[PDB]
Amino acid sequence: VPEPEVVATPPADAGRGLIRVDSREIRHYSGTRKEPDYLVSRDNGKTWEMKAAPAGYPPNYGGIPKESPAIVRNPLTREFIRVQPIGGFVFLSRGGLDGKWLAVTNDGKLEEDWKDPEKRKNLKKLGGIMRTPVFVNKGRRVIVPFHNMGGGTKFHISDDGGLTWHVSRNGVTSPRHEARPPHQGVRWFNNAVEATVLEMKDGTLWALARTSQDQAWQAFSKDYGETWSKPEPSRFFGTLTMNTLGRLDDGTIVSLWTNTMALPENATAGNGTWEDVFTNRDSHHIAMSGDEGKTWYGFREIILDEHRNHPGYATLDGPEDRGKAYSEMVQLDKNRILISLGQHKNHRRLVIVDRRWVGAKTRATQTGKDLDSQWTIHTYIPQKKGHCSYNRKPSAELVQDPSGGTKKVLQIKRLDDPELVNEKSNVDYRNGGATWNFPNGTTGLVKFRFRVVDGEQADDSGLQVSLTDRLFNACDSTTKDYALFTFPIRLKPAPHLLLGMKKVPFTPGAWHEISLLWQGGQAVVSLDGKKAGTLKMANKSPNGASYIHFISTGSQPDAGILLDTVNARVKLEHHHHHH
Ligand SMILES: [Cl-]
Ligand SMILES: [Cl-]
Ligand SMILES: [Cl-]
Ligand SMILES: [Cl-]
Ligand SMILES: [Cl-]
Ligand SMILES: [Cl-]
Ligand SMILES: [Cl-]
Ligand SMILES: [Cl-]
Ligand code: NI
Repeated sequence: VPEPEVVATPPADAGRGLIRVDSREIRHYSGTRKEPDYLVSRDNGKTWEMKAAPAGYPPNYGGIPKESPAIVRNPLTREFIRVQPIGGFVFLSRGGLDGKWLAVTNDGKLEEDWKDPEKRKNLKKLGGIMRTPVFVNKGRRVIVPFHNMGGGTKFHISDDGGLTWHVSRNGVTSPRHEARPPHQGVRWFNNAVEATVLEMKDGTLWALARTSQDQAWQAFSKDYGETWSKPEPSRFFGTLTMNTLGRLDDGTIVSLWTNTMALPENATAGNGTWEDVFTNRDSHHIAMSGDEGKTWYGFREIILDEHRNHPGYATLDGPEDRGKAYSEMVQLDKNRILISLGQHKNHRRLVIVDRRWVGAKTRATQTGKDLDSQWTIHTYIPQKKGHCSYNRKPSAELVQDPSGGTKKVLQIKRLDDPELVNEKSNVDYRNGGATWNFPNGTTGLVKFRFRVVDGEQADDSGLQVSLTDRLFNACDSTTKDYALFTFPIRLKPAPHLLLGMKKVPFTPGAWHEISLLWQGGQAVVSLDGKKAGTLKMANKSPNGASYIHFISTGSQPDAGILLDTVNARVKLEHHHHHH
């Protein structure tokens, strides 16, 4: 079934401003400080061009250049409410997007003459950084998540379509990060910020928020957002990146997020006041649920960042956030969803995704054919660039298959590259590696094909092979510490698999296939079609395995290994009562 298709670049960072006008027209508004404009599609999301908004559509009095205001349709009136990411006013439409707009006053009236700066002084100003207005309780209430970076998320609530407002009694919070190993310092503290909210079929609200932890945190409301439960970790991995929840016409829930694990903090990292560097925003993922979140499927990469391997990744526009974080979605038909995602004009995209692809149970790859589109292989030059970035290099390269043919295969080794080391930071990204996504499974079978490079190897040369539940950097040697299953291929004294205690030898100068068949807390490992050993689960997962990760283990420059094919098949383990 159709792979994700890039169709355009939105005129603002993703997360706000994407709105369906009618069955064929979809718009994405902008944060422009000049005359308002939007990107528009008149063929239900296929093709796009820029267009000026009419003079009755208000300028961005608040907000910022890189982000659109949020624009949300009131399901009862079919008019719209607009709020900014930060600052500005509350506008309500009369006659749709190209109709008359009115601004909400502090006393709960409507101002037609909002172009008058004096009259703008008695307009309602909702505080905090805001995300997306959401209509709940059969359209009778609208709530807007807002946060303070240190204080957490609460909700602006209106029961009269946006004329008058109050604040929730509480909201969502999440704990500070602790600099335990392998961290050498503290992650930027964000207290459950940038929430997305979904109304469940029974009326409960689910809030999912960005944190300093390894995963998003969540809380629930039984009173349409007045009060919220004690916050807890969610199942959606990711740190200092953003979540979006939505619902399709048939009731299926969609979760969009950046399913990554950042590199551990380095010795230069602070105490939570400010971040160091982002090493975790070069992907976006999708999962779906047909049973109000009791079970999930997919956890598929929508896209990898095209610039991820580039030594000039941050070189231009140093202060501006970039990558594939943030998203907003609009259903296009029964099977297809339009997603705006990412940050920075060179990185943000509009992508169409098919739910039947989300529900697929197999995937296969060959490094030489598929590196650019499907493989994460970047390492970082650990020298801070711009506000919070690192420039990159590919950590592995393609070489000729020594067997002959046209096949190109990926050489994964310990690099000799001083640019990948920072002694003061106390980090060393010279171990090359590679990681690849597949549909999530609590049970499955993954096979890969590898060969020892005919060259000098160090005493600890080899490959650590891990099944994981999010995308770990190619150069992250700590992946094995978070892995669901992990084991080393060791090259010295002679080549062998270490499967706990058991050494399983294999020949140099030849291709070998390894299989990993996992189910529950065990994986059976096979070598060239013969059972070789068993691995105990190293870490539990709320979801299952959706990545395989391969990283070199050598501590001195070496020749390493070659990686050819990978394939995966996972199974549905259906709900039943025999437990
Ligand atoms: Cl303002
Ligand atoms: Cl505004
Ligand atoms: Cl409020
Ligand atoms: Cl302790
Ligand atoms: Cl849930
Ligand atoms: Cl590339
Ligand atoms: Cl550079
Ligand atoms: Cl910034
Ligand atoms: Ni910053």
